[PDB]
Amino acid sequence: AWEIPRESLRLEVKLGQGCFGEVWMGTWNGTTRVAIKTLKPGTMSPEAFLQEAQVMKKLRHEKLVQLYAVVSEEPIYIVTEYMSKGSLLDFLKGEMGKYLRLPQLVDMAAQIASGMAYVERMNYVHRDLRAANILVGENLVCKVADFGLARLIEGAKFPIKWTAPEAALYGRFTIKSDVWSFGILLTELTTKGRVPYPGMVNREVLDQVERGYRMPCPPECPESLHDLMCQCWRKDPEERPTFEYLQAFLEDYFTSTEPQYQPGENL
Ligand SMILES: Nc1ncnc2c1ncn2[C@@H]1O[C@H](COP(=O)(O)[C@H](F)P(=O)(O)OP(=O)(O)O)[C@@H](O)[C@H]1O
Ligand SMILES: [Mg+2]
Repeated sequence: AWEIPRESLRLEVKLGQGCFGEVWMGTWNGTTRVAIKTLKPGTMSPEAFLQEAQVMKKLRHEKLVQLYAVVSEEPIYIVTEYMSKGSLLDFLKGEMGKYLRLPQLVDMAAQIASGMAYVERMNYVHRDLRAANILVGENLVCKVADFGLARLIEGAKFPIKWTAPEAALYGRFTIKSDVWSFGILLTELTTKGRVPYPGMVNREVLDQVERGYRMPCPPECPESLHDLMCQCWRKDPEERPTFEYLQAFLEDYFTSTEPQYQPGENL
């Protein structure tokens, strides 16, 4: 139904590759430039590879990478919208990361919060919210991507440095655990793509997170923004803010929260 013929595609350029299979740029019906999330020959079972595409079928928002089409047999493809600027993580680390200041970074955060607020309304969980799974387009447009672990509320593993403790420990994945991940994402944005918890290996991470350790306010980051991070990192998942709140907060940030912001050397 979302199905198309392999005829219609043509995989041109190989952009990355991620161990569950491959990702190419390409065209579709000749007319349209697309991205094609493929699979090298039988990696992970074809139908658990199917269900990222079904998650993407039910979801549609301007701040989510739009599904275009699917090819449900072999070799499988997942045809999606193409984002010219690649992953947010590489963008922050790369050449353009120098020039990004807090107003640009907060606006990127606002967009991501907007996309997740939609996920919130639709009663889904992403379970893998991080800068590496955000895609940038033209005009600094940011969209949430990679719904391989996304599921309706009622495989592989999970990066502990981005995962809420209750989810990493007891498998309790909610929209509130995604809120935790968003808070971690905010540190990625404000540190130009640096790995969270510097010098801390994976379960030094959780054991400290369980003693109540939280990442400190990044250099040149306003404390009001670090306060927002800390709210996203509250031990009780239910004390955590909504993405609806986060979106409005970030959209209005430089008028309501930091009206006297002045540019620094990095932020
Ligand atoms: N819609 C799009 N427009 C433009 N570029 C896109 C794009 N989608 C992906 N890329 C690009 O494909 C690369 C390799 O896949 P990745 O490193 O992302 C990982 F594998 P991915 O998480 O996709 O694989 P998997 O974990 O198996 O789902 C990434 O660097 C990403 O920028
Ligand atoms: Mg990815």
